Amino acid sequence: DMYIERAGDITWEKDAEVTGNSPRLDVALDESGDFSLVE
Amino acid sequence: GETTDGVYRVMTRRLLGSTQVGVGVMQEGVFHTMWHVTKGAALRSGEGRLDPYWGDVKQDLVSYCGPWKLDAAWDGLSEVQLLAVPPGERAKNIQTLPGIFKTKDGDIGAVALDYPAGTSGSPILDKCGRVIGLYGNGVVIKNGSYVSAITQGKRE
Repeated sequence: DMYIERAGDITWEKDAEVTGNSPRLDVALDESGDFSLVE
Repeated sequence: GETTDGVYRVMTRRLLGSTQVGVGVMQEGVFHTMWHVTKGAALRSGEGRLDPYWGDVKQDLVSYCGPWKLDAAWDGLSEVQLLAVPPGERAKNIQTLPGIFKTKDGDIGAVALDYPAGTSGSPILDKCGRVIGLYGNGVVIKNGSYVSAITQGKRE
């Protein structure tokens, strides 16, 4: 039995921690909603 | 039930203790999450019940109480923020410049941030605080790191 609990407001934060790269990937999406890499 | 707009954890008590299986967005009286988090099951909010209204396994999305309401899109140029809600941890904003998933049916923004599976459904926002999609359906690349699509629905 699943239940929900509030965790916060949805807002943009000034001076948030900035990280992560920006990869450009060739991908395929199957009928089950799974992504896979195309090579 | 609580129907105030915002980000919510999706929990279950079926397993050991109380386990966070994902996250979602309440907007305009509709709850939005990824299909793999709930498998389309009904949800509880206090003493109230939220019934599924629309869902699609291939998009990996589901809405409750009404149709999908989120329609903002990544501009393809700017940094966005993941409002990560990890299991047992406070909501925290992470800023990043999305990469891109190139598919035979068009390009989709993607974020290269790695959180536990129970973070699925956390919203990705633009600089106006609009939800441009949900985090949690993606791929594992060469180096073993996770990259999520920015998954967005269609507002009828």
